[PDB]
Amino acid sequence: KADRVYHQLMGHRPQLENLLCKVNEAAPEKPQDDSGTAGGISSTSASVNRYILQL
Amino acid sequence: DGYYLESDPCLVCNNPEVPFCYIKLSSIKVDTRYTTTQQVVKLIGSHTISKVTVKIGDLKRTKMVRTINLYYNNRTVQAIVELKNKPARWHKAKKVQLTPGQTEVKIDLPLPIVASNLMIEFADFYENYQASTETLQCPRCSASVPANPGVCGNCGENVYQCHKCRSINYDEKDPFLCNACGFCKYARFDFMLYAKPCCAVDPIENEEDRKKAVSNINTLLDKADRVYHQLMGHRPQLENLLCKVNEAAPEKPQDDSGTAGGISSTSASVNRYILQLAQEYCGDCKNSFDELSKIIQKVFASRKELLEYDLQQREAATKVQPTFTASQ
Amino acid sequence: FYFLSEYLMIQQTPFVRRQVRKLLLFICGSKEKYRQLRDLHTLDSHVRGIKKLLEEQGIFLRASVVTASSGSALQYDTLISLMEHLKACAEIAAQRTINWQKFCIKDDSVL
Amino acid sequence: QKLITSAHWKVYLAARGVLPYVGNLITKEIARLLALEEATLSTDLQQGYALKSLTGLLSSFVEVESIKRHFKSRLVGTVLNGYLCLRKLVVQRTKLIDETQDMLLEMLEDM
Ligand SMILES: [Zn+2]
Ligand SMILES: [Zn+2]
Ligand SMILES: [Zn+2]
Repeated sequence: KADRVYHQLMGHRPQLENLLCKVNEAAPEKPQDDSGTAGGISSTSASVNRYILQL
Repeated sequence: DGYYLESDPCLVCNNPEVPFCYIKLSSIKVDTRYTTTQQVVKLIGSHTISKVTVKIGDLKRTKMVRTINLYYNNRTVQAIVELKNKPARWHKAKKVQLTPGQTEVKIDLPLPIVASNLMIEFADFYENYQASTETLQCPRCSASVPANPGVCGNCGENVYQCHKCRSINYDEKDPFLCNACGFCKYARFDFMLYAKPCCAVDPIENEEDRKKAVSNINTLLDKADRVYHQLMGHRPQLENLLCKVNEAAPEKPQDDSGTAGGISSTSASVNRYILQLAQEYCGDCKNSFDELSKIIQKVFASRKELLEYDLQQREAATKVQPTFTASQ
Repeated sequence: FYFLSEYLMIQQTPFVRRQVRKLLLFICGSKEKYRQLRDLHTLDSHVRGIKKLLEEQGIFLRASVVTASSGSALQYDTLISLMEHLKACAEIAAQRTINWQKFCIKDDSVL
Repeated sequence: QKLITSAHWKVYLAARGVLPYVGNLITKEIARLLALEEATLSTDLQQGYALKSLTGLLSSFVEVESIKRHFKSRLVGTVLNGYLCLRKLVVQRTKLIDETQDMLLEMLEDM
């Protein structure tokens, strides 16, 4: 069970790295409208970069 | 999206191309009065209107609309009753003719109108004449009632009362609209305005309005000064939040006893300085900047109207170029 | 041809126009030509209407140059009539383009 | 204003010629507003902060009797010109401009 959870944690590692790169770019991710049934994240909170949000 | 902390907001970045939209008239009415043929409405604010669509439901063949007149003005009034019986205060936008039994009317305006008030007039009818001589039936007790005076001899009910509000019209026994509540027994009318929420100021007539307009401009300028202070008042706090985030300190999420605020685990995870900055700028600075931009646009409209009035007066007092687009 | 086109232009004639239309296209001999003459007259009439409407308001066409003796802005109803005529011309030009092009090569000022 | 709160240093600066300098600055600012008055209708929230502050400085200097005595004849012209040019403002007239015009009126009446 431990090898499996370790792999899960190490499996999230790459995702963290990519999200960090996209944050490192410091690109202005102007809030994108929720075309699909995305969560009505409060505007005050939605403000935080979606890159930072996912991270 | 926008830079909310900007002095003398750009008339380009801030001012967008407001789009026209199929707004239900019912959603933007704040006051309504009626005559027997007119619906007179105050809007929640000034709107630029390009089209009006009229839908007609529950149509009765006994009396059908033949002519609709659309009127407007951009006068600021406290209550629409001030304009109800004042025909000289209305501008005619369009006259349209209907065929018998037509259930939809599209009124395309040749130029958009700026209006804070509308008047829709049912001006002519394809009335189908019937035998009104026949004794009417009492709506309460079904007894026969003579058409004159139209009062039931058994229960005292008036057969000409409005079915909706029970008001009686003294001058017209069979009005197209109830002058008290706008009820029409001949049809139901829905109005869809292809317009946009573009605020504007009332026209100026004489010094009464010119001095009044200048006072309004001064008040709005004082308001902008106040909202300016609020917007720039956040600037220092925003700079503080920026410095704090730049420190990039590992401040572990603090479990505040007060959990009334809807703080999600992810949000709690997000840096509080980051969260404080997001609330201060995207929330507070953006609200203050939106208020200031609205006030600035209204002030610009008042100045522009004042400028035009002054030019007209001088134009007459005096008694230009092909590239006149440069001017005005 | 001009008289028959003016009879068509008469809205007071909703049935007489139909008879005049048949006579006008008959005198023309070709529907294509008939439409060309009718469109040219309609555009010319709307153009002179705009010209005189701006003359009376104060926008004067002097040597194909617009002069505005009066400044400020134009009346809303003047813009309404202007838009009626210009929408008529736009309908003519978009529905039938060649007519408009030749009318404006005939009257350069218009352009 | 804190450094010159004493009439001692106000008189010293007046001797050096600060009053003509501030008068010329007020005149230049009012001329710039006039120049903008006939230009685009650019609304400014602080429009007139420099003008109001310069007029406040001039009023603070005038609030000393000796400087008033020695500079009434030299300041009357610039105060008259400034007040007259400020009265021309209609579209760009800001609350701060109104306060400046009131201060200039008070200074003129005092002069
Ligand atoms: Zn801008
Ligand atoms: Zn009865
Ligand atoms: Zn009623």
